[PDB]
Amino acid sequence: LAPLFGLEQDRYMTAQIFELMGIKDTHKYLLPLEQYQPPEPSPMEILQLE
Amino acid sequence: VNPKQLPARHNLQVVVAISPNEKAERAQKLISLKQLIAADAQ
Amino acid sequence: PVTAGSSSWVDRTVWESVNGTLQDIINVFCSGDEAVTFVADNQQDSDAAD
Repeated sequence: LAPLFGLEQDRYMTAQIFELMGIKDTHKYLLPLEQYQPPEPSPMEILQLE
Repeated sequence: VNPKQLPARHNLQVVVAISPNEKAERAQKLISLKQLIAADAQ
Repeated sequence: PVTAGSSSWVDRTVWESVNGTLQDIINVFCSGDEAVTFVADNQQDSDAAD
């Protein structure tokens, strides 16, 4: 079921849990998915592919 | 702080009778959540 | 004191119950360092709760 349980579903689950316990989730490191740019790959996998 | 910028009571629930130690309680919850978010990399 | 020889020693009972209720009342509301704390239902209005 992981292929369907992507990132946004996990984020919504964690956000619901927080709302149940701690409301303001944006106050800190966790970022709204709308402005989450993808990670920048590192040179390690690049040189390994090379 | 603009007064017009604030919401209305329709979307503001209120709570009373808060224990002093509740802060610490929250802290515990937080660190618990921390562990959780540490286990999931997505 | 209807009469001197009666020595009508009063029984302070209302005061007793008043205090017995007031102590619990203050232990309910004024026990915490804070009075109340607003809580919202969405993240779009959580910045105003605190």
